[PDB]
Amino acid sequence: QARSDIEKLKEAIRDTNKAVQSVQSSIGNLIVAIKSVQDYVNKE
Amino acid sequence: QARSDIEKLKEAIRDTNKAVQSVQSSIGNLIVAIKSVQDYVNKE
Amino acid sequence: QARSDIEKLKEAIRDTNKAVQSVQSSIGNLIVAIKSVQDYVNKE
Amino acid sequence: DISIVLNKIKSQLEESKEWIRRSNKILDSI
Amino acid sequence: DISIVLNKIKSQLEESKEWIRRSNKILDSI
Amino acid sequence: DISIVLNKIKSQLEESKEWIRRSNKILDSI
Repeated sequence: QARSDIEKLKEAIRDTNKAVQSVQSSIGNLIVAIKSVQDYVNKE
Repeated sequence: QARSDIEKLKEAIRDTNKAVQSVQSSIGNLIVAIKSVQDYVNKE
Repeated sequence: QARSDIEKLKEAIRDTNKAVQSVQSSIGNLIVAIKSVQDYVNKE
Repeated sequence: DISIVLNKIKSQLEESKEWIRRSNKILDSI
Repeated sequence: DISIVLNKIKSQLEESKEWIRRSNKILDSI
Repeated sequence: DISIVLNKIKSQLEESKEWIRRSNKILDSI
């Protein structure tokens, strides 16, 4: 059904968006990790 | 409308793709950041 | 055609998902890179 | 030097989050 | 300190991979 | 050691950009 498939496509994109959001959170923490090493190198 | 929803799905995927492209640019700069710390550790 | 467009949307999301999977693999290796620098700083 | 690079990443991350917000709002209207 | 941060990234990466698996399974059913 | 890891990331990033290019081209044809 075109209506069922349209809803399936919507939910698939929703899940892809959630995957991107998780990647975004990971990148925010990678920044923290890089800063930490650089700050550990400067403070000791 | 199935035609309106098809266009909505298209634009939603377009925006998801732009989000991924921004993440890709971020990853390129994370490489630069990691190299910098490693190069700062080697040069001083 | 609504059927042709539904299939096009499906394949577009499939390709976006493959792009996210490549980004996920990159993030896994960025972790390795950060650990390496931190482990190189601790071991020498 | 590295501070500028990290600020770019933050800005690019902010843009990415906004594009997802727009995608989700579009999905809500379907 | 940094070890905890890297573990968070691993967990968030695992969640992301699972969301893509679900998206692809949905696509397979179309 | 680290140089090889960073080269892998570059290659995986290139692949990701190509998959988005293909997705966008498909969208253009709708």
